[PDB]
Amino acid sequence: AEVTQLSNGIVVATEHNPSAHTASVGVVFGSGAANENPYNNGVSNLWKNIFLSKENSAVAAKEGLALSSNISRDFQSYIVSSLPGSTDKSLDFLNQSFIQQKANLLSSSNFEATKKSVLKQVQDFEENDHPNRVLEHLHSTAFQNTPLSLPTRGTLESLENLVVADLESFANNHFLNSNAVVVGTGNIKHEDLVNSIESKNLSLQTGTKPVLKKKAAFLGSEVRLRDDTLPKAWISLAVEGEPVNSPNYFVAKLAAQIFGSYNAFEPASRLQGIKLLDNIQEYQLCDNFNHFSLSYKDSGLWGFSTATRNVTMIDDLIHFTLKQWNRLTISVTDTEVERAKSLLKLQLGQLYESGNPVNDANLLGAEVLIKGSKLSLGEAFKKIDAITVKDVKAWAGKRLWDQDIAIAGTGQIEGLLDYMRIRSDMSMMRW
Amino acid sequence: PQSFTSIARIGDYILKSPVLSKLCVPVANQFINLAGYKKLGLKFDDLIAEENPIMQTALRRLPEDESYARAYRIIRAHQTELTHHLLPRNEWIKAQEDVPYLLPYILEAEAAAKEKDELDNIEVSK
Amino acid sequence: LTVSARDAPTKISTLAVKVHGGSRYATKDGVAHLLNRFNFQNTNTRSALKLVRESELLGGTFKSTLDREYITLKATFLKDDLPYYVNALADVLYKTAFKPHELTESVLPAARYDYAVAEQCPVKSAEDQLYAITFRKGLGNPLLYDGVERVSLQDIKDFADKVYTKENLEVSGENVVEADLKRFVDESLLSTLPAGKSLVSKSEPKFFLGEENRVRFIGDSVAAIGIPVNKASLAQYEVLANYLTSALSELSGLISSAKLDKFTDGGLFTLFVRDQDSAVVSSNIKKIVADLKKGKDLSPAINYTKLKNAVQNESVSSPIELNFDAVKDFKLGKFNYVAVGDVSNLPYLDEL
Amino acid sequence: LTVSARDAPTKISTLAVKVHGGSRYATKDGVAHLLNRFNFQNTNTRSALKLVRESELLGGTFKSTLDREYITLKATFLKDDLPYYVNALADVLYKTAFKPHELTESVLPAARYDYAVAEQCPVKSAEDQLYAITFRKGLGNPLLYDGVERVSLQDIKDFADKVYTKENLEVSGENVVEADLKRFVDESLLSTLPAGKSLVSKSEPKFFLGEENRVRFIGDSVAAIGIPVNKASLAQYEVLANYLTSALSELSGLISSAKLDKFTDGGLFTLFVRDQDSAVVSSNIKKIVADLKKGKDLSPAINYTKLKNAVQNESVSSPIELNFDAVKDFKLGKFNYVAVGDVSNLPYLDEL
Amino acid sequence: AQTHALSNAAVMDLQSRWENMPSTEQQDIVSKLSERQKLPWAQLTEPEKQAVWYISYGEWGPRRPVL
Repeated sequence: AEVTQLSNGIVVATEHNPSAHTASVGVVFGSGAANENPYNNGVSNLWKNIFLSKENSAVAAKEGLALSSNISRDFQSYIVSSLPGSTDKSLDFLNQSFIQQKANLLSSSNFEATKKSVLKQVQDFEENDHPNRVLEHLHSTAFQNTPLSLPTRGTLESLENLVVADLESFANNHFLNSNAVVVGTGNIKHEDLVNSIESKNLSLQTGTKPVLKKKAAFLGSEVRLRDDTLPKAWISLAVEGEPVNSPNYFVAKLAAQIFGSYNAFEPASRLQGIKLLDNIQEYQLCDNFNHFSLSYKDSGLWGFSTATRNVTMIDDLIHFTLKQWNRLTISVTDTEVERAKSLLKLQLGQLYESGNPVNDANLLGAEVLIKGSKLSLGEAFKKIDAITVKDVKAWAGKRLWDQDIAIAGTGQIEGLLDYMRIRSDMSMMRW
Repeated sequence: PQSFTSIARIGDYILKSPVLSKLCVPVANQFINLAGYKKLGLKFDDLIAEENPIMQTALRRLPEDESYARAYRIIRAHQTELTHHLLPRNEWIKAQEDVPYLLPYILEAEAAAKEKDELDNIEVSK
Repeated sequence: LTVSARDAPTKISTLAVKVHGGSRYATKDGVAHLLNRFNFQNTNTRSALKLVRESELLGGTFKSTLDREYITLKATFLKDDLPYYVNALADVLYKTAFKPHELTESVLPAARYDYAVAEQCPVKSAEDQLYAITFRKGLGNPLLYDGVERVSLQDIKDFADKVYTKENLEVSGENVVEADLKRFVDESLLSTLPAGKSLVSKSEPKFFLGEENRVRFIGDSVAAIGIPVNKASLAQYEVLANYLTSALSELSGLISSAKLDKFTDGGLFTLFVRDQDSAVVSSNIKKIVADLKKGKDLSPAINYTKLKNAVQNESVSSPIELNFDAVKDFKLGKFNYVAVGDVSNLPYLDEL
Repeated sequence: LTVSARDAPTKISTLAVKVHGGSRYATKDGVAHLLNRFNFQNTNTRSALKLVRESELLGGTFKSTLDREYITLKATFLKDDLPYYVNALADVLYKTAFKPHELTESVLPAARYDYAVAEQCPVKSAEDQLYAITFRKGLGNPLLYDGVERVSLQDIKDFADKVYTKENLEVSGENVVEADLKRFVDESLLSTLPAGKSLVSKSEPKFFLGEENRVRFIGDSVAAIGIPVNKASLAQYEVLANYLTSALSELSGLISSAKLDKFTDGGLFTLFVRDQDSAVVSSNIKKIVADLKKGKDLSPAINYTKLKNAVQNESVSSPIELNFDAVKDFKLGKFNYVAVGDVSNLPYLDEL
Repeated sequence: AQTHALSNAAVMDLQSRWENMPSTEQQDIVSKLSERQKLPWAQLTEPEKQAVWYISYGEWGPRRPVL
């Protein structure tokens, strides 16, 4: 359904959809925040926020274009939403504003204003957004002293060393033709986008990007960011999960869906088909949990992230969640797997084919940057339907059963016991 | 068990006298250096046993930055003595850093409790 | 009973039954919120637990949504099992149990959580105050239930009988074959629903201008203006909202939010300025009101708001199909003003 | 430093130091309430426990009352120990401790209790609303601290240094030998207080008319009208308040309360109609405003209001000595209106 | 010669992170430092001097000891 073609310097990937009323043209680079040091960290975030500058966005809004960017760990995108008949203007803006004439966004008193903006923004993140910085500290300890631990937001003390030379060095090292995929979603045809890229000479640069000397290695550890003036106690907890283009990728997503997510105040999330709720609903152990399967190019995390005000019964919540995790290795039933297949099919169908062509562009650029081709959703649903109970048990015995966990928590986590007592729950004594 | 007002009274008498100061102050300085609580990162007002309502009152009345710093020094001393080492020599509490920070709060709560007891046991002169 | 669908070669279908039964038609304050929370509870045949645990194996979820005007009962699912969800939405609309233990255990704790969530945000409180002082008893009803008037179970049942009627709702399915959808809406309970009148009034909703309200709030301080707009002047305030949101406007740093709410008979342009200290909010909204009373040229924002309205409009089921071509100039006339927060340091209406 | 006393042949004297330092003169919201709750705490010399446990054995108590204008420090005692209480009020005014552990342990919980109690009553909520929309930043300050703006300990010390000044207070002793009181107020710390300026302005408080506020409240429903009045028109609204409270009116069965708050530069006449269900409040206050806009003969209530004014006026130390003789007729003009409670069924200002 | 200074994001703590810097960033830092060398050596900042010294004589590569 989607067409990818490698033109003479650059990779053009389009996903046409003639039912849509917008069209997004962008370029996705394959250097997210895993291509940083711990000292220039946040320079991808500064590049995002100077692509979304006021001086730069006024030029788009006069033409009728919308600017959207996104910073992930592997990739980063710079996508320009427009109307379907106005995509030559999108390519002209993406060419002039961001690729060629790059030294006008990087003027002083635009760099200074944006640096103050993301300093305020990252500090506002670090003081107020507690589940997401707990996932960030989970990455920072699960992958410590390795590329995949650097926060995509950037720290407050590495964003204060940053000058214009650092953004220029990140640009000349990572914004390359062998590193980019120019992406078109919405209702633009594949011949149309590649013709408009062959028409105006669209070249980023010619180099090859710096190879990271160390691959991402999971180190079982914990960080314990306790703060007793906070009302809840947020805690993420995860094992090393499967990377992208693993064979056990969809099995990892399925096993994340076996225990699903939860909201204790939505009365239809109470009635779900998860056996963990029979434990955690009686004394109201938590307010919400959600099991994720984060997959990156090198490694990834499989775990669950939760929040609770029942700060004296954290150990029952952790114990019951992990004794439910052992059931994947030993006694996962069939209807749990069929329920997880139906719900993972619904989740993946809502995720990939939603209404927004920006999110489709980010997903398309990531999947054809890492794999070189985007897997369609029919083949993905065939792969999900191929998963049996023995596949889930074998993946759980490989990845979950008696393996090193990574924990992270802030708030009132005095009720959280130490590492060895929690890691003793990853394997039971066969009862 | 010994009231802090009494320790302040005897110590102020020793410090205000010129002979007792120059005789007993170096003995106390060498006593504090031999006591070795500074090698664990503790100031002395972390060492006072808090399990009494005067000390609970003073610790409730401590301002928050001193409370967080005292919490870190206590946890750091617990981890240091767990590992059966000391802190490195740049992490030792300096002499000018070892200020009595809990002492005005202890002495004020002590004076309040002594005045409350004295008014509990008065005899009106009639 | 107006059924529509828009087919597509994808895998996920979303059915949506939209009833004109939101807070605007609420007889008591918050009875629409209690019915919206009462929607996907147990029926007379299938329980609420059996609905979730059957539809999870079939592969779809449910979501009842309360608007200012609509109650939207939405079902998102795998495409090849449409009639289960048509019959499920039919059972929800036709035969709900309405048990007192269901009121006191799930619906009222859920509504208390919803009111607590909306109470902690001062912008939602300012928007509800702005609605209640622009429109008094029509669209300015309370959105959520708070309990300032006792809404009993028979009130929720009577509102269900008033609202779930056959000329009051409209079935719309994104990524649904329309022939099979129109066949499956019949031979169901939507054809057995009563044919009550449509509650949509086609007249102008009788606004009031020059009103001001002040709420003391512990937290952030917002000051908000609100302009009731008619049907003819909907497009100009649409391009004004996307103008002040956009980077074309010098007021974009000062404005926390600016949006036009749209209905079939009018609308409300809301502008919110939110900060932590009240001197910042005072200086900001004085500058907004002054530089808007001085006229603005909204001709730059036309091509931008076409795209923004298209992005917003592909999600909804009934587009209004605005013009945006005859909009040239704006000049702020009369407007309603609310001030939530540190309310002794925020400006009043005559100081703007 | 105005010392006055009215001697009597009885056993109990009361001393009252009245500062012009109530909520009207508050710089932030609620500093006056926090200073009032900080009044009889410990000093630099005598503790607060020693104060109570000495004054009980001597035979008198203390009480600090916060008004809309004053802060009254009252002290009630057996007659033959007046210099103790003069020196105790002197110590409280001159040297209070203002300790941070006293702010967190006593003053803030006592003020939170006062605010919770006055929050539970919708009549005091409506009275505060009626003040705050008649006059805005002067008398329409909040009476009590609620925490919508951060009042710190240093702000209470600043407000106390501003307010506790020698030309700002007045010493008044009911049943006190006045020459002895003047000898005991001198040779004390009242004479060593700073001779600052008096905060009493002699101008009119810049009122506003036709304003309307609406506060949602779970419980009873009150609707309140309120008229700011000037110095020439104080007696008429006095005889009006005692007319509508009295049994001469036909509206006394409908009116929950009606009182005139007098000040040295004006007043506010506040009429509250309170009931459980909002339809009774609506019918009652529509009848009140209609039969007040139609004129009333306030001539019969004149001898009755001389009695009730003498009753109310013997307690206070500062009589205003109104006329009550030229008052004949009343007709309701413009007025400010607040509605608290079931606020979607209490009427608005247009419907009155 | 060159521009103002090597940034602290690209030169500070060069001892801890020389052997993990990729060879391209090593070569680019070495090139910019060699361009900074021709300026009068008062104008070099202290992390620049530490980076130049560790690049030439640090205990990496050929100066790595036996054990």
